[PDB]
Amino acid sequence: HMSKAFDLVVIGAGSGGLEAGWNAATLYGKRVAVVDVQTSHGPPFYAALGGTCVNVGCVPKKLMVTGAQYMDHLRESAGFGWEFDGSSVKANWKKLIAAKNEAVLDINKSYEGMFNDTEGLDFFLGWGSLESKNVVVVRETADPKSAVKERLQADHILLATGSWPQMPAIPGIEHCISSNEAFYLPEPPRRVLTVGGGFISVEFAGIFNAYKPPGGKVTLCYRNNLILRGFDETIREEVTKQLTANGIEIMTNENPAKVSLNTDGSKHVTFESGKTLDVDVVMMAIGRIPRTNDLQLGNVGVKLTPKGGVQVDEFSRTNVPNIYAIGDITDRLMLTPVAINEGAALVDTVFGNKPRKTDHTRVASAVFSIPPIGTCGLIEEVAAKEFEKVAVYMSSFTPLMHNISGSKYKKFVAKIVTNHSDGTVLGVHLLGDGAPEIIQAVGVCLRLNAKISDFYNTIGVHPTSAEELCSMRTPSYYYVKGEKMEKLP
Amino acid sequence: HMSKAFDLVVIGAGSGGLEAGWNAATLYGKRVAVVDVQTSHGPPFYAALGGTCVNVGCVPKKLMVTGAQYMDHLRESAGFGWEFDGSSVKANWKKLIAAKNEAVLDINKSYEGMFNDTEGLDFFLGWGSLESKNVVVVRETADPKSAVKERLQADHILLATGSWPQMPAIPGIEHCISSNEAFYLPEPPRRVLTVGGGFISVEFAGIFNAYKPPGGKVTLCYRNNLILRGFDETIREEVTKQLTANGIEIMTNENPAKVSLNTDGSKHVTFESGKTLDVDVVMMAIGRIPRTNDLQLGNVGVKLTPKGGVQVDEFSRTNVPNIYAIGDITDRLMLTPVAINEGAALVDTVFGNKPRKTDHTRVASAVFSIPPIGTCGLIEEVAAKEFEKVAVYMSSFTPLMHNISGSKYKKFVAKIVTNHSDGTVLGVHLLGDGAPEIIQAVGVCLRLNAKISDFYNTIGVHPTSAEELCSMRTPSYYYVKGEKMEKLP
Ligand SMILES: Cc1cc2nc3c(=O)[nH]c(=O)nc-3n(C[C@H](O)[C@H](O)[C@H](O)COP(=O)(O)OP(=O)(O)OC[C@H]3O[C@@H](n4cnc5c(N)ncnc54)[C@H](O)[C@@H]3O)c2cc1C
Ligand SMILES: Cc1cc2nc3c(=O)[nH]c(=O)nc-3n(C[C@H](O)[C@H](O)[C@H](O)COP(=O)(O)OP(=O)(O)OC[C@H]3O[C@@H](n4cnc5c(N)ncnc54)[C@H](O)[C@@H]3O)c2cc1C
Ligand SMILES: O=C([N][C][C]C1=[C][C]=C(F)[C]=[C]1)C1=[C][C]=C([C]N(C(=O)N2[C][C]N([C][C][C]C3=[C][C]=[C][C]=[C]3)([C]C3=[C]C(Cl)=C(Cl)[C]=[C]3)[C][C]2)C2=[C][C]=C(F)[C]=[C]2)O1
Ligand SMILES: O=C([N][C][C]C1=[C][C]=C(F)[C]=[C]1)C1=[C][C]=C([C]N(C(=O)N2[C][C]N([C][C][C]C3=[C][C]=[C][C]=[C]3)([C]C3=[C]C(Cl)=C(Cl)[C]=[C]3)[C][C]2)C2=[C][C]=C(F)[C]=[C]2)O1
Repeated sequence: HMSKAFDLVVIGAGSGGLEAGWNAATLYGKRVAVVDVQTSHGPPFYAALGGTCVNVGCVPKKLMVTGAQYMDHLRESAGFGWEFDGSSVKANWKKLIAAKNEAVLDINKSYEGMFNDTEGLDFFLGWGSLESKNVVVVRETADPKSAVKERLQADHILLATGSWPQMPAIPGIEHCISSNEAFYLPEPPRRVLTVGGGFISVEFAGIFNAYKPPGGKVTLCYRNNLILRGFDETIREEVTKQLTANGIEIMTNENPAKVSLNTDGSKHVTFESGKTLDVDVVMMAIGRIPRTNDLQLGNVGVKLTPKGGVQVDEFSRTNVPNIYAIGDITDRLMLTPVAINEGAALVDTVFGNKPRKTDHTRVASAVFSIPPIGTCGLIEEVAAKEFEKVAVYMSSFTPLMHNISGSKYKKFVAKIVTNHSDGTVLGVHLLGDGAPEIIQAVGVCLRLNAKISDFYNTIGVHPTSAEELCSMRTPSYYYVKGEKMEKLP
Repeated sequence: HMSKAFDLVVIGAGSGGLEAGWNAATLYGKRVAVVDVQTSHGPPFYAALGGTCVNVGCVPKKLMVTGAQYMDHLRESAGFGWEFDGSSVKANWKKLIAAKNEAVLDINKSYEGMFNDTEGLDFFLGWGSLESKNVVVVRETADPKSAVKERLQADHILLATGSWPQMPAIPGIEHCISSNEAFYLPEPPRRVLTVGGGFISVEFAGIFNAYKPPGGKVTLCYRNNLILRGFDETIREEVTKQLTANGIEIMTNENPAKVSLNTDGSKHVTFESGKTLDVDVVMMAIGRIPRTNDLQLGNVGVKLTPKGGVQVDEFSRTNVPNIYAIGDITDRLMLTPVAINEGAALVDTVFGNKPRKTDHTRVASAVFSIPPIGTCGLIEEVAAKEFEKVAVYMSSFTPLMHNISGSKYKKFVAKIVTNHSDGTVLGVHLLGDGAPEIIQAVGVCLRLNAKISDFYNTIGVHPTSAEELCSMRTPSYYYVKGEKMEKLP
């Protein structure tokens, strides 16, 4: 019936909080408490022990995109001489969802095990909030009036509560779902609208498109001209064509104004334009917002940015000296490995006596579109605002295997962006099979300040898509003080 | 006086020959003649315009491995909810061969077009040999007494005739085939013996295993204890295990003593051990030897190594001034990209004022086994004879998608070999889906003298197999003065 005392209390057992907690306890012998709202994935709170990534993010979406790729594989097999009864082919969504659920539960169960087993690393179930500088309260619900399960005394407090889907305030929003519900749909939708131009909308569009019943149709809508803002424009344009080529309708310059129920219970969507669409599911994927609401940060005066994130310095420190924030709650790069790196850096700094800041530049990342994106570093239009002379090396071709497969639309894109003044690689952008696998080691290259000549003097592995990166010596074009041109004056 | 005058005569229109020829003409404005024995692929001379890679190597074999992969994709799809009539599934070899033939013939025609469209680059059909220091004779056939077609006066001669399958001197060797004939088999063989432990025997075993008719069996035999000599030991053991899991019988410590014809037109193999096996096809893949016999190298005194390669210095010069050799004929690294690099280097040296030598260390390479190998730099047993303290970082697991697919045997292997005294990455060895793509940029990393800490300080792309390379911090074991031990002494 007594409070417990820790060196470190972590609110959120996800990618950042688990890295921080494990490292503090096992590398530096600190007493660590980690709080989360649920021990295993799914409703009601979706995220759980292991975080968004394990439960309703990276791990399950990747298993589901892997399942969806078999639609391409089954059709593309025919060109290589594979024969079977095409009329017999069915996509069983319930088996996919059941296989994903057992894989996720197995990870939930192993994290549970690590906590029951490790010296000075304890798990507390419930909703963590800040009572004071040195006390974390664990309550039965997000409501600050719900019953107190524990009070955790903390010399240091880490906020790592991640993010949550954003729902626009439109009439009939209650007829719409987020990515969270999409993971548990009992049946694959015949007709689905995915709202948003980001990786989550694109990734789900691919998944629904493979698993849709026979009469089915996937529509993606986006309020602006071109999906996947922040990615290379050539790649943005090519992914649009390859989604369309695979039967996904892309509605750009369109946004839902309202949703109502038809008498048959299907969703009637009215866009701002006055266009209408009937679907069985409306999935909002317009963005994710920092999960700061439930932490009662007012109790200790932890400052939020204008945009809603916990404000931090380069060492993840809030304005309250012993309170830190890492991961999606800081509203910057929303990636698992960035959250993990921030967690490991924080603990080495606070407990390890070896200060270290996370480098947020030159981070490798992927989109598991079909086919996928792999990217690291600057897109050319950003490079062009910070460097007087920028060169772009571009190779774009239908791979030979896709001339046999019949997916001629599957153009491989490889782009390298440089500072032409010294040849430093600023950015590498890939579209096509293996692009996420190719881009990891490119991340090491950029952290070692690689120049285009470091790439072109490296001997290719043949035959691969990757060898295109080691075969480009003459720019396709330049930017000179922000202006695009084929040649230097 | 028809005879014609050239700066460079290249014998062999292959990987190395065409790089050299193209660069000499388009970069250095030289007069270039290139000789090959055939304009397009296949019987009777197999190699042709484009070289071994284009016609009977890398390109057709990758397309045929892509075909073989579909056997795994169709089975694995079931775990992700794909349902279809398994009984109706058949692999059509003839359709694969015809699709490969059209892809390759398109490349042959494109190279024809390249000669026609390029100034100072001329193609001659026929058999090239050395008449004197500065004359290349082109005859109708490999016979030195056949009709002369051209006599090419040349300031510089490039030997680039590549390699040829080694056939052992055993009774009934004439009832055996090589990789050359494998590319044109009218029917997929029902029982086949691939002879050799190297990458060609392993790749073909996979190809024949996918396309074998019902009741068929692929056997691979190797004269020593463990296949794929020169690859990482862990990967050699695991690929052996994974080939066995996919139904390929691996016969180690076995070597054909003789082959005889059976009355049904099948082959009767007797091993040195006294064991016997009946097969439809015996594919010998025990090695490749330099293609030097038809060149009449005795006419000018070009020196050969004891092994049969054309002896060259670091700049690809023979003992005879103004005569060079690149690619497989030099019997060093038999990889297309290495031949291409040597060709470029040679032309830069001879006709630029840019003396360049090919670095034959830290060349990335692949085996298109199912699943595949990607490797760059030293295996631990070679590292441990050149360095006092070697650390080995090792990661080995079934990827989660293969727990769902049911191919539980598909262990991904990642190994980093370091100079432990200073953390320098010496070698990276990968077995798993994507390994050939993951390894290309690793090639670039080893030219920026990456340390293990440069890998583990790089932020991961999640979820990928590749991120394993950025997640290994602690050696699994070491070699100290050549001797393996789990701990530093
Ligand atoms: C659909 C989807 C796909 C994604 N795909 C990828 C991808 O492929 N690659 C990638 O790198 N990233 C991906 N992401 C992003 C990645 O999931 C996040 O960047 C990462 O999980 C954030 O880690 P974190 O530690 O900040 O928070 P999280 O991992 O979100 O963990 C926060 C935890 O805190 C808990 N929590 C919240 N409030 C409280 C409270 N008051 N008390 C206690 N516990 C609380 C939550 O239950 C959760 O478990 C994806 C995200 C989504 C939604
Ligand atoms: C089955 C197989 C698979 C392979 N897979 C790969 C792989 O995946 N990756 C890789 O990097 N390497 C691979 N290789 C090796 C690769 O093909 C060679 O290393 C490369 O082609 C060698 O280039 P080269 O310029 O030395 O000769 P080649 O490309 O062989 O060119 C030699 C040319 O000379 C011609 N010729 C020969 N004698 C004469 C003469 N007297 N006069 C005129 N012309 C002549 C031939 O017709 C031929 O076109 C593979 C090899 C084989 C056999
Ligand atoms: O498919 C693919 N990819 C993937 C991989 C592979 C391959 C093959 C196979 F079978 C499978 C798979 C492809 C297709 C194509 C290609 C290439 N390319 C490209 O752009 N590239 C370029 C080239 N390279 C470099 C240079 C060299 C030279 C130049 C001139 C003359 C002669 C020579 C080469 C190469 C080649 C090849 Cl094939 C590869 Cl793969 C790589 C590399 C670069 C490239 C191209 C494009 C387009 C066209 F139309 C053509 C072509 O790709
Ligand atoms: O499947 C796969 N692969 C491929 C990719 C993928 C994923 C997912 C999906 F869905 C699909 C696909 C896998 C499985 C598993 C793995 C890994 N691992 C390994 O062994 N590793 C280790 C871990 N990691 C690293 C480290 C970190 C940590 C530690 C401790 C605590 C905490 C943390 C993990 C990670 C990392 C990173 Cl970088 C990120 Cl970003 C995330 C995560 C890894 C390695 C493991 C194994 C086994 C088990 F059971 C589990 C796991 O894999």
